[PDB]
Amino acid sequence: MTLNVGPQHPSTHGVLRLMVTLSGEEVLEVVPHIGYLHTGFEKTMEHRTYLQNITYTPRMDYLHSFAHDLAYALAVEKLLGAVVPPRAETIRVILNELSRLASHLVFLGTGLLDLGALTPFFYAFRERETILDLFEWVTGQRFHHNYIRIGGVKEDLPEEFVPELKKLLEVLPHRIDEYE
Amino acid sequence: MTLAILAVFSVALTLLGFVLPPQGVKRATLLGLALALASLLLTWGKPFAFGPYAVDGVSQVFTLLALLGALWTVGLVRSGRFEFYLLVLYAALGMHLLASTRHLLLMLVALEALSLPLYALATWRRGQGLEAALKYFLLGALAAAFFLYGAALFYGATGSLVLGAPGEGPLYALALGLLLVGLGFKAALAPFHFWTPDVYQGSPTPVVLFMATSVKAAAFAALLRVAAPPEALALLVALSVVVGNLAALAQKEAKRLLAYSSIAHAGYMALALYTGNAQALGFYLLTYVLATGLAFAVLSQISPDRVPLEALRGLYRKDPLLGLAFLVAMLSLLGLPPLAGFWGKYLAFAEAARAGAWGVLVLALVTSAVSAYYYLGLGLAVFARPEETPFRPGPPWARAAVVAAGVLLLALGLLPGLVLPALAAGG
Amino acid sequence: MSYLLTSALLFALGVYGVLTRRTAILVFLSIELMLNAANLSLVGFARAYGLDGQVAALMVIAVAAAEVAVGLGLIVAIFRHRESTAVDDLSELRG
Amino acid sequence: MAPIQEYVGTLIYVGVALFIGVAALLVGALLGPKKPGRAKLMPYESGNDPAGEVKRFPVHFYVVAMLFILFDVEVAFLWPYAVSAGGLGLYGFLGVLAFTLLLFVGFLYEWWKGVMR
Amino acid sequence: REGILFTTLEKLVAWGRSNSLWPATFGLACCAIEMMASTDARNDLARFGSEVFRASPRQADVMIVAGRLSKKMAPVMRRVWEQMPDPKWVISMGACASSGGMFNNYAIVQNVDSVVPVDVYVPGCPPRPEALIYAVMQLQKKVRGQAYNERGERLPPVAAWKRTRG
Amino acid sequence: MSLLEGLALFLLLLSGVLVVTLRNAIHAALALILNFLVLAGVYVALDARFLGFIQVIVYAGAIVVLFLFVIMLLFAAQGEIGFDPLVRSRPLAALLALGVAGILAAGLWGLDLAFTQDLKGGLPQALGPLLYGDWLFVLLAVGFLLMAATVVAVALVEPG
Amino acid sequence: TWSYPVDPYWMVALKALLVVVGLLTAFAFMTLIERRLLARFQVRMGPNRVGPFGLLQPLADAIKSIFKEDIVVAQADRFLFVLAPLISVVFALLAFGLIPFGPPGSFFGYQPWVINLDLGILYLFAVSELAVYGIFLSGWASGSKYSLLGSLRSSASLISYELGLGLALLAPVLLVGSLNLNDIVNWQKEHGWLFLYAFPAFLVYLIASMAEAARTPFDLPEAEQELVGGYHTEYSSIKWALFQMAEYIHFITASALIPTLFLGGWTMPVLEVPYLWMFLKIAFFLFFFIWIRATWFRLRYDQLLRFGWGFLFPLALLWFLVTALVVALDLPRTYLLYLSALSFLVLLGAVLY
Ligand SMILES: CC(C)(C)c1ccc(CSc2cnn(C(C)(C)C)c(=O)c2Cl)cc1
Ligand code: SF4
Repeated sequence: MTLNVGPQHPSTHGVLRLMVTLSGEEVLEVVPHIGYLHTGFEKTMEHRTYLQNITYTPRMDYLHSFAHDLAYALAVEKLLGAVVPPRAETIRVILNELSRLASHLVFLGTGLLDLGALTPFFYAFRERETILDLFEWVTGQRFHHNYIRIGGVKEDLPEEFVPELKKLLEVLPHRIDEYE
Repeated sequence: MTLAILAVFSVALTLLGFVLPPQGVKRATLLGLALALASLLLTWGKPFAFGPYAVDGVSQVFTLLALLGALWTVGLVRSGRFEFYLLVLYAALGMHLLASTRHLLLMLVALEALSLPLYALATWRRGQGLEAALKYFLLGALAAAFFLYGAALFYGATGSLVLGAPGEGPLYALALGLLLVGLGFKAALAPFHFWTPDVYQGSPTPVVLFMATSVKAAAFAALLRVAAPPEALALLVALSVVVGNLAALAQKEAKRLLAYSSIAHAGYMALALYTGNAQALGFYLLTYVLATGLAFAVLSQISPDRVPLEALRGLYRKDPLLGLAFLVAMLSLLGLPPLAGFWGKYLAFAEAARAGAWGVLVLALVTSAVSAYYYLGLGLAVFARPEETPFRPGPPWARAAVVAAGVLLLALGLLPGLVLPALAAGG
Repeated sequence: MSYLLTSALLFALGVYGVLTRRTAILVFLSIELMLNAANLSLVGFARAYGLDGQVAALMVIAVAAAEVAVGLGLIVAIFRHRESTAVDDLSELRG
Repeated sequence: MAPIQEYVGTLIYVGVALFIGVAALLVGALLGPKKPGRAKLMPYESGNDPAGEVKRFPVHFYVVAMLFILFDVEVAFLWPYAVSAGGLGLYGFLGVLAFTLLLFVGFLYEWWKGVMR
Repeated sequence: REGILFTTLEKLVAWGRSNSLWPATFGLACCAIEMMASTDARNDLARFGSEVFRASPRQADVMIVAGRLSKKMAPVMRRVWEQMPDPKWVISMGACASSGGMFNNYAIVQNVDSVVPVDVYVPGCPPRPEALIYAVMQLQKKVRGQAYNERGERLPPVAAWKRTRG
Repeated sequence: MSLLEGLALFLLLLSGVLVVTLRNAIHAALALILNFLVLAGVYVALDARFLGFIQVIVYAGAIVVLFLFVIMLLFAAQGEIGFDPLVRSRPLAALLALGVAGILAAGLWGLDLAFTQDLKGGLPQALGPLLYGDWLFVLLAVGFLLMAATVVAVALVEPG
Repeated sequence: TWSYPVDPYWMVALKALLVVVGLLTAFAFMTLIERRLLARFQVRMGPNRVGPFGLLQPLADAIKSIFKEDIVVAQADRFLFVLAPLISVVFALLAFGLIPFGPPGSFFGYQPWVINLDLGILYLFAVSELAVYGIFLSGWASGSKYSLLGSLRSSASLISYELGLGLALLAPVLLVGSLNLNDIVNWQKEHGWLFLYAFPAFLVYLIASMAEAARTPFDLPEAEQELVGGYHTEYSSIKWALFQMAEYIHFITASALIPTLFLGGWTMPVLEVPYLWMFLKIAFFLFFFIWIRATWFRLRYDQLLRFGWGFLFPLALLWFLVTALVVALDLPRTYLLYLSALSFLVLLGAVLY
């Protein structure tokens, strides 16, 4: 059965086409087909100033984007030898680990829902909202946040960021241990 | 408790095959068959009934013959699938259940219980084996439909599903016809014989042995209980013997020619159904089963899948004992003195003349004289020059089996007044 | 009596099927019709002669189920890889 | 036993159910835009071949269904013993138990060989 | 028959189609997660009537183009749109679908109205989930026949009724 | 009776005609299921009720379900392919098909029977003791037959 | 039906019609309640919208469902495509009348039930097979083997557990000795709450009904996020509604039958009120089953079939044989209470390791 699990169906997250070579209920071998979202970031980025490309960096891997932001920043800095203040670097690693948490939350919600039951998608994804609120506090954006810069970060943290973050750092260990 | 032995051994071996190597399973099947046979010997003349299950001389003799065929055909099968034995066992029991009752519906259940395992038993995977098995399956299921509507019309003619009921006129005639359809079909009698050549040519040789002995034995065992009219019997015998021998003349292949000969042989057997003597018929089927098992063990040692006439040639040079035994079997199946087949044929003829049907008997005898053509073209070919022929000269198991079969044939031909006294009640 | 004439007519019809149908499975279905007509006749005659034919027809249905299982196994075995199950494609073994 | 009136009520039940179902189908069909298109009537999944050209499906479904015919025949035979028991006594229980054990041996065979196939 | 030809009946069926909007999930890009967040347990598009989510196109009327419509997905989406029942509505979600977005290149359709009749447009990157609810409310009062543009025109209930599809 | 009796008989006969006529395997089998439903109604009308329920559960629920399963695994529905039609077989067989009825009619024509027995419903309540009893041996034989058929089919397919 | 009366035929038609329309409105409002209960399970709250209580969202949904372009797919079978939903719905609605909602006359004059057949469980079983019939038939008719394999999953799994249902239902017949549910209910009145005697069978019935479209094989299957299921993926306006409706009616039929047979189908030792206790137990089974719906995963139809065949059916037949031992020897009924209590303690205490 050369079965075509077509693009986006059935609810195949990450629009993708799969030609399952298959006899029966096993899986002989799946021939993948990708390219359904190629937008040309590697090309469009050649035409934006170094400052602007930070607007192209997060939107590619839209779950853990701060790895993009930080990698691009470091590459350019090393290219021109800029110095990130320790406070800026620390804030960068904080945001990195935080978007890591959000990414893994979304990943496991999508996985659990993918086959089996739907419920635990919410709770974990719930925390994402709280985390997003945190980001909305500092970057003013849910995701695709334009915060990082070549020298460092755009601007400073408000006084209101740390308390919300501590509140979440208090609720998260119990939450994760519950999932586990 | 032969039924008990058979059922218990089969059911136990079913799971035991998971722990037992195929050789051990073969040994155990052999033991069960021999135990049932010995139990029959010790119960000689010991009628034993439970419900509709009724053990009489007919059941006893014919199930003994079936056990003989099963023992022999298992002797050859050495395949490493215990299933190729289990069904054998199963089939055996079914045929016993075929002869041990008068109940028509239980007759049907037994018919299925013996036919279903044989269908799968023809799967050497050889493509022609599958064609033959499919023909067998479809024709058998059709005949089962006929037999079933016969049991229905029987219950219409009488309040019980047991033969021997008083019976009405035309309705009982119609029910009897619908039963005889399936039963003669299973007996390789014309005009229902067409499955026989295809199956005998396509099925593996030892399987054809097993079938052509035990199936026909149990079928005639059940048939004797019927009150078959003389006219329908005349039609069956005339067509069967005529078509069998005539189409047998033109065959170039050993198995198919033997199938047509077996059609003729059932035509000869059906004469006792005129009187239902059931003693002469028991003797006939004893002789026939022995000779057929002999010949088909030979055919197996030649080639299991297919053996042409020329393959039979030169058999004596390859094996003198096998050639002589094949000659003896060909003669006993020709019905010639001083061999037991002649006594069985003569006894059937005596029953027929005692029933007073003349033209059928005369035509049968003339056709039997015609049969000598291929009976000789097989028997005499023993000495011919060996042409291209598959020859794997078997084990001494089947050799001794063939030898004893031929010896029994010739002995009972010379001195039939030994066993025939015990084919009635059995003192 | 109407039921028994119906059984006979259905038997004839299923025979017409078995003879006419080219494919094995439709032949097998016609056989099912034939057997069930026979069981209908048995039920009528059991109503006439005392309820035993009812158990008879029940056992018959069980037998038919067994023979259906085995026939389907065989039909699968021969014509799974092979082309259309039509029995006219198998004529190797001739008289 | 039961009066025939309840069986006529059963047939009436079926007639009412069928009446409502056909009414619902007519309501659904008659009420609609009804502007089908050559692409609208296409089966599924992006151009052709949701499954498209595939070889025959696994025999597993066949094996399960054949198992089911045999074992539902079993249950159909087990019911008459389920109702009429005390009149059958230890003899009836033992007969039905032997029957059950035969078919359960069949099950044990098919299990130790297994059906994943 | 098209939900028309009685002053009360068309109001009634328009009401029903408005609040019974059954979304057809077509997630494309990073718009998709802010789409799903309009269903999470802070902000759920599960009240207005869009709790259940039939991924099938044969069973859902609203097609939410959430993400950039890459060209290799355009014809497929084409048939997917034609594989919807005729009472169907098409919302263009995100900047990349509504407009070309920032990806002004060879790869992306610069406005999805090209291939599919768009009902409602929603700017944003990503559009806040509550903006997605606002867009479905816009579509709601559109399919009720309660929507007017800047020029004063009332808009038809169902876009994709006016195109000679083929 | 006769009002609905003739109707049920026409349904039965026409369904049989269909299952032997139609070239669509699915449609033929489904007409046969209609036949079996009508037949269970007839059985109930013949005071045999349990047997009708079993006819529904066993045949329809189990057997023809698998029939449909097989013809869906192996399409095989339009069997008329690789025809070798043998045109003469279409009329001639019909002749033979009619004959197998006529002689039966001969056995049944001018035949009236004592159809006066009070079965009191063919319920299993009363059918057990005959089934488990006079028929207990037949039931056990049928069970052994079922086991044998299982082993036959299993060893028959058994890819190895 | 020895002891139970008969309403006039026109009253039979009236009662059947009322039962059908009640099942309609009931499954609609139960879809609402399932949504809202799932919401409570997953923090997110339900539709505080179009209602107030949402109880007008179903009407909007139905009104959209009609006029929704009921389409006849090309490359598909003209007849079966449209015909199969009729089977799936009709043979789902019925098999609910037998359930006793009260003693005779407690329907304000005539009859709580519709029909009280002598052989009831066989009727339920037979029409239960026909739901699977309609399901896989619709799966075929689409002409999409994509949905076809899902339809095959449906039929295979539901048929396996459908067989298991018989070995589950055998045991209580031995105690009751009749195949009419009402006699079983009166028995549950006298001796009390049959499941106390046969809890394991109850389980293998209950779990079997979990495979019958309630959830958790959940390889029923639905199209969502897996190999698409049968009976959908090509139907637009009403036929898809007909399939979802029939599946939900099968759900509520099982959720009502389970208290009826094993537990106390109404028949309450307390207040012995005709309808309210039955409705409350139905709703209770609904709450538990929805808990399962939004609480447990799938079983993949492979492990599900292996589990059904190797675990449910041998256990059920063994329990039947034990109950048959006790009934045929007929000396006690207490021995079954003792053995069932032990069996429940086994199936429960084996968990907390
Ligand atoms: C049922 C919901 C609304 C939750 C739903 C809606 C749509 C889809 C399929 S679109 C999709 C989904 N997730 N992803 C990630 C980024 C997680 C891999 C994608 O890339 C795409 Cl493209 C799945 C579920
Ligand atoms: S508008 Fe922004 S969030 Fe939406 S697809 Fe485009 S880049 Fe992603």
